Amino acid sequence: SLTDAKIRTLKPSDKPFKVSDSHGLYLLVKPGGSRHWYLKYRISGKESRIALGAYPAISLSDARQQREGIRKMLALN
Amino acid sequence: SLTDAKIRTLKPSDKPFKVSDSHGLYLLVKPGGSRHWYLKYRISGKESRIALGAYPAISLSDARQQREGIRKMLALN
Ligand code: NA
Ligand code: NA
Repeated sequence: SLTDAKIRTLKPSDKPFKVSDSHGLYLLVKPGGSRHWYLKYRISGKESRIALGAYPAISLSDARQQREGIRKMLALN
Repeated sequence: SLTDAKIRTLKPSDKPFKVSDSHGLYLLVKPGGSRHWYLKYRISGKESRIALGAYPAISLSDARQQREGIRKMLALN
């Protein structure tokens, strides 16, 4: 799981990487400095992702709420 | 659009009613006192809704973030 302090301690490296919160939500951190939220989802054997916005404009708390909304929608079905 | 003050000023009446924020999000207020968030959505001519949680456990700000996540998911397609 993430905390804001854990996120802020992260630094861009020489390769993109993801840090997971839970339930499909992750932050993608790129070498150029981008930090962007994504939610991954799987439907009939195919996995895709949707962008939820840049951090810190979208906070960890915000991203989590977006995830909770999306999970309720994905529940169908 | 809603504000928390506008919501708190609402009172249960003798009939259920909805107050809209925007973009499908509304609060359903029932005579027995329930205040619950829903998001309505329309796909190929059919409209349904999903519950997003009880107010005030789910704040207006939270409901809005849930809506923003869901709208990104509905965008497909
Ligand atoms: Na990186
Ligand atoms: Na009412």
